[PDB]
Amino acid sequence: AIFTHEGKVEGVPGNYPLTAENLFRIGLALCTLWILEPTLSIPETNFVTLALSVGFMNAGGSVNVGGGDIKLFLQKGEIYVLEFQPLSETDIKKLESILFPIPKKTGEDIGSFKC
Amino acid sequence: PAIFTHEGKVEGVPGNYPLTAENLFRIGLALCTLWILDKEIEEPTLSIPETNFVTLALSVGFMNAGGSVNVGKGGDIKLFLQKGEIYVLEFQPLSETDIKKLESILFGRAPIPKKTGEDIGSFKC
Repeated sequence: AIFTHEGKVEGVPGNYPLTAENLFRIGLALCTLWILEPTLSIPETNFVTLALSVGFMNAGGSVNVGGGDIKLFLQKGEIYVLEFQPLSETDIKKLESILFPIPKKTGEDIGSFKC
Repeated sequence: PAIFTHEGKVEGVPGNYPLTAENLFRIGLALCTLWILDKEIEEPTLSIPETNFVTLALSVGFMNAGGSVNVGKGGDIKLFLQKGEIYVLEFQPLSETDIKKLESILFGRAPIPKKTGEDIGSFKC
């Protein structure tokens, strides 16, 4: 599954649910969930946070590292454990319904990224 | 089966093929793969000029194949980007024979191997 019962998305970077494709869609849906521009704050730049960022931007949201509408907490250990704030069990259900064709923006409608 | 213009560049509207997130991911994956296999550089590096949807989508693919990226300069391969309505991507060093090799990988039905875990590259702002 994408989200644990505790409400987190975890795994080994590169393996589902942390594939570039799925992380990209998680990001698309997160921005969409907030629109239906939004801003995501990530703690660091790595494969996982960046794949999530590209999707968030593709949907018209902007991301920064240092904090906006949604903030990502990440703990890198045996596995990666991601937590979004704020995201209730309701937000998570809304998300799950979107992920399971999420529209995308193009050209200048695409969000930005700031280191 | 090609994306490079007769001028040795890739052009398009961000979000529209060949500049979709999916395709850019694949371009990044293929570029890194080309450097590891053809140039025999085990951990190639890509330098991007700035951070936006196109350069980052490209970076994710590059890292997924085992390469590392930095914003600035110094890498084995460096990206030159012209923005605007139609983005224009140029890589250096990328010869015409390199472009053919790259496209062969991009349009090939053969899967482009992906690395995982500790083997995925890093990103430096």
